[PDB]
Amino acid sequence: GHAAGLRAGTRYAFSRNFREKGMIRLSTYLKQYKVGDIVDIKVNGAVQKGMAHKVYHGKTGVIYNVTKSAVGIIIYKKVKHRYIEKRINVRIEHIQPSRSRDDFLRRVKQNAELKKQAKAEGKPVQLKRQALLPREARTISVVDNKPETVAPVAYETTI
Amino acid sequence: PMRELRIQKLVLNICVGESGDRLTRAAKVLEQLSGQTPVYSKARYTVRTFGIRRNEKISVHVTVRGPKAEEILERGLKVKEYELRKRNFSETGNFGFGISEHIDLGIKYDPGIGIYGMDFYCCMTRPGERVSRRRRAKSRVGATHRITRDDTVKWFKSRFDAIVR
Amino acid sequence: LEALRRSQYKFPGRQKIIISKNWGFTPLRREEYLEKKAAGKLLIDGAYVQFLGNRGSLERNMKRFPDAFA
Amino acid sequence: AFHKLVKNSAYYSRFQTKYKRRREGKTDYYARKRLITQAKNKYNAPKYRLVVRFTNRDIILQIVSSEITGDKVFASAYSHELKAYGIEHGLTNWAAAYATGLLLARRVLKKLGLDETFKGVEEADGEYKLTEAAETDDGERRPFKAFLDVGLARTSTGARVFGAMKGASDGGIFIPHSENRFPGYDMESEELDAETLKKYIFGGHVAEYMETLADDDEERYKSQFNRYIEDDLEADGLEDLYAEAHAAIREDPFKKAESEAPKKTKEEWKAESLKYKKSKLTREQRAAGVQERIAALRSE
RNA sequence: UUCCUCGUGGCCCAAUGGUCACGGCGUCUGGCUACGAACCAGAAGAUUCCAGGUUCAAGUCCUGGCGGGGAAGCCA
RNA sequence: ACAUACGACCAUACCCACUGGAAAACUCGGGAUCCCGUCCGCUCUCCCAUAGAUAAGCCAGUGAGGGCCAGACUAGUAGUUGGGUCGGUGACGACCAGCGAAUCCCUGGUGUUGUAUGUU
RNA sequence: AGGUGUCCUAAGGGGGGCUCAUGGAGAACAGAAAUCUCCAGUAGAACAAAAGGGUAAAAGUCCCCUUGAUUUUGAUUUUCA
RNA sequence: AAAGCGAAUGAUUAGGGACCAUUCUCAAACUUUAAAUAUGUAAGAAGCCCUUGUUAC
Ligand SMILES: [Mg+2]
Ligand SMILES: [Mg+2]
Ligand SMILES: [Mg+2]
Ligand SMILES: [Mg+2]
Ligand SMILES: [Mg+2]
Ligand SMILES: [Mg+2]
Ligand SMILES: [Mg+2]
Ligand SMILES: [Mg+2]
Repeated sequence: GHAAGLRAGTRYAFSRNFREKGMIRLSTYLKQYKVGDIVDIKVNGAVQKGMAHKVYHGKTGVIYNVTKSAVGIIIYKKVKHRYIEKRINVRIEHIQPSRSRDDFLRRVKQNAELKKQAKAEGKPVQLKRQALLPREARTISVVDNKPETVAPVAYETTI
Repeated sequence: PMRELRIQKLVLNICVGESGDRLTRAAKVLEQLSGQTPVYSKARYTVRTFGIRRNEKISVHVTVRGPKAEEILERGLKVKEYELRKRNFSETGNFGFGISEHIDLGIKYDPGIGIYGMDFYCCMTRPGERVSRRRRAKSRVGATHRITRDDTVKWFKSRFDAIVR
Repeated sequence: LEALRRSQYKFPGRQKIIISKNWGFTPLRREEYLEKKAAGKLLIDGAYVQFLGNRGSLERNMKRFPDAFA
Repeated sequence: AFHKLVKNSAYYSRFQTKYKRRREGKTDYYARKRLITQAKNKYNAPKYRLVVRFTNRDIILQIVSSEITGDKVFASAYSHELKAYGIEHGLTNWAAAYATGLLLARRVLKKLGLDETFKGVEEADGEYKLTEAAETDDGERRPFKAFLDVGLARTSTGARVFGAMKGASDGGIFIPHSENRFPGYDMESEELDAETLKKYIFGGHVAEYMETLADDDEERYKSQFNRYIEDDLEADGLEDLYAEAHAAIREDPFKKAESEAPKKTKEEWKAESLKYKKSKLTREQRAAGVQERIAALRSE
């Protein structure tokens, strides 16, 4: 609109939480990123060098280039009627590995273990995840707890 | 054990009105009295009623430690006739007083370096204070190791053999 | 009740007049207020009252509510 | 007219504590984040720090690598370990730092298996020398590289911190280096006085102080250096004492030898520790004490 | 309503952000005169319209309010 | 298990007050020639490790301590997505299919852990 | 509801030491405001200039040294076709 | 959105004890908290495991 520069509307997005501002934990610098990793961008306002625009804050992408203290990220930006490849140079201070990819990577390793174990044992196993299924028949015992009869309560109390 | 009061330091302050020959002379009397090079103090901000400007040299002071600090203190109390108001003792264990006519301390009077007054302030501690001044693992002195007003006045009476009221 | 009935004619819309089950401006039922008063869990401090809790300095609580511990 | 409480309870509620090592005043996280930061295109290549700490009565030298879950100690060397090599006095002087640095450097290469490849400066002469790549059959082999970490110690000319750093470089460990802070370096004229430097290496500066004390104040010499004269080690016996101290480290870096009787295991003092440990009260223990305190003050 | 301008000793006015400040009249004291004017010697007198902000410092620079003045309010 | 050096999470770890701390370590400590830096050997720097001390730092325990952390209640409440030719003059509200908080009072807890070197 | 068409050889760059606004207590002139000392003090100060983020062994303040405010063209981001 | 002010900032009512402990009511340009709806990415053969090869990084 009237003012359309960078950092416009980032009063809360680029700030820091109430009691965790000040010094930046050093575990961020000790994480190691390879090409092909999937990372989440979360701009830290305490470091004003090498930020990413507010559109990419909270987005996720694939690392494509690794340089000294920053990495390149390929992010698909929706621009009206199409998506556009966007290559973002963002410092390792503004990113973190995505746990969704890690959860997938523990699953792909696990699927190999069950398939290897099943083939050696000699029975087939299911690898695909299955959504929640309708409940089967079950019997409920009332030997300890019996049903409690509850009825709607009167308006009674005005306050 | 190690709970003996000592004269941690003694600061002699001379706050003349302005900067110039008068302040330079105040440096000479402080240097002659203490034997150390003094340091000038600049003004925090300008005020019209007081006739001072911002970043203007106003006062001059030295810090004296050790036996030389002890002998200056007794000379000052000699001028005060070994008399101090009980108000002169701060609750943090520190105390101090002020004198006029610095000649009374034994300095030879000379025209050209006229009459100057001084403030004598004494810092009292115990042999454990380094834990708050060292660069590494700086911390705070314990509550029971802190020097109160009642302790320093008792030390002052029993050691300098003076009178406080 | 008649005082509030006259006053509500000066306001737009509908206003209701209701009797509060609480004791005065305190947010306690009349039965509860009597129980706290008998137990000494109340401190008359001006136009209002203060209550006794299980948290805080023991001496301060027992000094402010001497009757609640006798 | 009357001031208010600065603390009250909102100050505590909104108070954000510093990092624990910062509150304890032991770590400089501003310098630590620069010492410990590897280029991202050097994916898994540790940055080794030469940690040099000077406690009272001791010197601690460590080769430390950084990990997400903490720090790893590659090797260590303590000044109190020099007693096996014959260093009984001045365990925290400048020369003891040089020997400890030499001892750590030999231990690192032996752990790496590079002791026969890099030997550095075999005989210390106080010369500004950088550990260069060794020439072997395969060609050049770059020396092991570590960085100095002074912590909160001041980096002034002649400090003992650079004494350990000098001792490590002479051992065979490459350390980024400069002579501006060695003893005998003149700031006005940028030259390094080698004779002054090798004087400090072999405990020389202590010798003239013992010499000057003997001439001027016999009583002060007695008080300061009573242990020296008791063990019959004169001024001229210092530079020779450090001579075989360096040689003994070169030949054997893991010499335990000296011990104080009796030897011991770990378990039975853990039982000793638990015997001296106090325990917190329980809910009913806390509740009972409150009831007792109420009764005492009510009757009072 | 809009735009612009001004507010300083009892009166009328001028003013270089760096000393609460100027000029004339007016007021006060002494002298000359029998006395008063005129005349000659000297003194005192300002919450710089008000409330905020910048700067080390505001009458001066910025905002708002108060009082006053000027200019525009047209085609139907 | 305890101590020390370097740490990780960065208050369950912080702030105030009281009490106690076997071994070792940490610390306070003694001196100012050289290196070094100050108005001042206060800090920093260097030398001593003999003398003295757990007084302080440090650790531990205590406090119906302040705070912090977690739970319960608040509450299926406030709010909100979709629906009706639903109610009401309206402001708004109920219902159908779903999602679903946050205070005040109340209760419990008061660091966990890694590498390396040692400890009676 | 406000701002810009400027200002800075430092108010740019590196390194080191220190902690700020404020409050309490105390010292000759000295008082509500001069300078000195101690204690507390999570930023309530400062960072050229509007406002918003950010910063405490600093990004603030003082000291030391400098000109990376240089050369070569590329890749990427925001407004965007 | 809601909520909060015996929590920071700002606004605000009343009494009480010597500033302190309370009390009523608020915030588009306040906030310790914090939804619903919408929103980014992943759910593999261009993948995974073992041995080994190339390089001037
Ligand atoms: Mg945020
Ligand atoms: Mg920049
Ligand atoms: Mg540093
Ligand atoms: Mg700095
Ligand atoms: Mg709302
Ligand atoms: Mg809330
Ligand atoms: Mg409020
Ligand atoms: Mg989703």
